[PDB]
Amino acid sequence: MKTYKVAVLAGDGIGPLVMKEALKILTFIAQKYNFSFELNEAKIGGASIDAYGVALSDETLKLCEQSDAILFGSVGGPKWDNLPIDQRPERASLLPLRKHFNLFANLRPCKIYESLTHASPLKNEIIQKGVDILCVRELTGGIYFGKQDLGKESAYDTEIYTKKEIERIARIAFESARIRKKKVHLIDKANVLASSILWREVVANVAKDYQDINLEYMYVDNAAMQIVKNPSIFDVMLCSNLFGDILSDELAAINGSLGLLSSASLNDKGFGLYEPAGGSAPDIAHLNIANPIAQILSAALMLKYSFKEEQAAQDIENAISLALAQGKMTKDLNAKSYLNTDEMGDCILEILKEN
Amino acid sequence: MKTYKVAVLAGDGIGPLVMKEALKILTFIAQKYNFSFELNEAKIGGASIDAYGVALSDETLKLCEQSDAILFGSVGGPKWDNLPIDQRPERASLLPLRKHFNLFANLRPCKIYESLTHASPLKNEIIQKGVDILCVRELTGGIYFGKQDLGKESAYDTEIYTKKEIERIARIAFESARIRKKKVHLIDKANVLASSILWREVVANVAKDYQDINLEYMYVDNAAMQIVKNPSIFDVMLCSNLFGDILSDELAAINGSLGLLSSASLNDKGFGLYEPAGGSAPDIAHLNIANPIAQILSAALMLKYSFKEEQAAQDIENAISLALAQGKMTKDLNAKSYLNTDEMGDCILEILKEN
Repeated sequence: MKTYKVAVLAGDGIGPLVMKEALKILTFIAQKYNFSFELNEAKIGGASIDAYGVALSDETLKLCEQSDAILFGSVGGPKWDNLPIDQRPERASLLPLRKHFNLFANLRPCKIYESLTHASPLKNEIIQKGVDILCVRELTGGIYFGKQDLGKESAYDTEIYTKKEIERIARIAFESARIRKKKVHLIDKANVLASSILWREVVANVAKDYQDINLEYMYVDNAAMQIVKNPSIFDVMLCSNLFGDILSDELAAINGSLGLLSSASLNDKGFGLYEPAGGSAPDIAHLNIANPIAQILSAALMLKYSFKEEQAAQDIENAISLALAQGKMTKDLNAKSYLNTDEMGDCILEILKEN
Repeated sequence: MKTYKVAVLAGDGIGPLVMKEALKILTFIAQKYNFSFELNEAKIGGASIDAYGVALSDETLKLCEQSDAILFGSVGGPKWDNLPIDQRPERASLLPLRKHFNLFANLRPCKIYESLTHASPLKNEIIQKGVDILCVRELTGGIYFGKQDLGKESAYDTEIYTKKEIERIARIAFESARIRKKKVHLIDKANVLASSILWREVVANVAKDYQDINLEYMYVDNAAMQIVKNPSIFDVMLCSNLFGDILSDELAAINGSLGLLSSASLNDKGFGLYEPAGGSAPDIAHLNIANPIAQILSAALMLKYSFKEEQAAQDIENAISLALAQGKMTKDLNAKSYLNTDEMGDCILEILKEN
């Protein structure tokens, strides 16, 4: 009986709330496909600062190194916002976990359920053409980490990429498109940036190994228009760290349902950190209304990309698809009639049992 | 009788078509407020390549240096796309005119007429909160012009800004907000970029001279969400070259009516290049349906920012406001019933005479 070790870092605010549902779902589907989890809980972020004085402790970091994946909640809150900037929960948890496990690829899905057309800020006619996009963002390179300097009269940052960096994120994009609708858009600014011309060179060469995939190119400025005017053309969108950061946020916006958005941050060895894309939501941390679907979908991405448990993952995604299409939703999705956090989780679990 | 010298560079495709209307409007309002134009036509872009072998000639550059403003159409087209990249009409016309007259400030309005709510890709409810935004983009600095290198295995570009660069674009933003709704958002990425931290420093210090103005800060990624979810909060948005480039395009997209969008590119001495924000539109260059309003609005911006003819400008903007609200529109605005390019111009001119 194969056992998967998960480091569960629920974090702050709604984190521990939504996590409870994700673990309920994981424990069930584990048992249904006859594998087991060792779900190992540790403090991260605000909770860790209150306990150990640091957002990320050595004991938590060691647990992560001993695990196969990190299932991650949300970190941050007003209690901890008077700390110096570099010690705040968000900054001091995630950046070091990414560097330390070499999490260079960030995968952000944007698939708008037919049920939730109305929640998008785009007119329904644009959304009805069908929106199912995977943003693949290079996560540890580029301008955020290049040589920088802050002067009294002059300051600079450097957008630097190596071939190796570009290749490894490009492959994950091509691998993804191969089992989706066979299309990658590379988003860059190749009309003016040297780094972008390299991107094109290295990605055109990776594309030669993937004859099933149609590779297209689009400047970041045109992409920003396109995500609003006609997002149905995208399948997989491959972006640098900065352009992906900007455009995954725009995607989150046209999607409409923040509580549904998931995220995977992966290395090249099957290891990943999986989390809701939305933050800690302190406004509602004291209530029982947080949408747990993001976190649950994150757990499904975990199942796929780290444990190669594709049926388990697909069950969980189907069950959320069905629950929504039956009108069973949390407050952020339907203001007038809604389930509480634990009822939604229970609804999903109920749905999974019938199969 | 004061005379204003204009260099008219109509360019390619629909350029010379829409320009004809703008000159009809300019000649009239000139005469109504008892000043005169010397409207001096020269070739730029495709037309200039066909005539002189270069997109920008010395004779055209000299005309521009002898003028008070450049009224500019659109450049580019498929005929000229087999030229080496650096010689193509767009690249070889505008970048050198900007460098040469030090056009560091790009002003792009995004004001959605009540008439044209429907044309926006955002749901009407979001647009009805009222969208009236001026994007002020630094135009000659930043990563597009910093130190760069293209290697076999490694490539880089440098986002560099000086205090002087930041101050001069910040002032134009503050001056603009002072006669609008008293709000500037600085858009940056100050959580990770040194250049962005300078931006904040220099702009907070410029803001001290403008106690009427509320200065707010927002990261470029949040702005991209905000332009889709709730664009009504923006008044003046101040951006670096790259962030402004991306976000002016997103604004153009939520606006919905490309043929209405204008652009001013200014130095600190009252000199500017004024143009429709949209390109040369080769698909329709051979027809009589191009929307001339962008170009006409560009001429109004010219009147304001270069000639301090505010009443003249306001007449022209009012006349377009009224024409649209009376349903008088070109094809791109109303597919079923529409005016031709010259009727639209005539309609606008007709409207101006009544006042």
